[PDB]
Amino acid sequence: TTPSRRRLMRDFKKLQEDPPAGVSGAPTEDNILTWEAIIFGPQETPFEDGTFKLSLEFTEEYPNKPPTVKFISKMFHPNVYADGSICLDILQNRWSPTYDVAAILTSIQSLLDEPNPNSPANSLAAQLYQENRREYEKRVQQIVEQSWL
Repeated sequence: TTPSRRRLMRDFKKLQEDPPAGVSGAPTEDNILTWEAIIFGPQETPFEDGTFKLSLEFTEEYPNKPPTVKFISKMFHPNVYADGSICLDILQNRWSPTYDVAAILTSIQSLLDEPNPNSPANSLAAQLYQENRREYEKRVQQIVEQSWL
């Protein structure tokens, strides 16, 4: 194996060991460089109940370069793109070789609850999160519903 693979296996061991609440994840049988994870919509939030499927794409540069994360499930969020791509603080400009999958997974879970307004990937979602949070929760409910797909 390469530095990358070994690290990811260690990262898996930890996640396995003591998993964060409502967060799950494991790599795919072919190439440990591709994973599938599950984030449960944090309690007491419009994303509550929904069960989200995500994929993490790693390079052989891990942990030096972070992976890219996408929502497999249908998503509606000020910081999520049309193809499910997540725009996240620690995933870009603020990444640390120290961070691990559990960490990455935990952060996305929180972003759900607290989207950062700074230049949204989905202007419509932002428009509502701001102007009308009434229909915002309305649309998310629609996604929280999709998850069970």
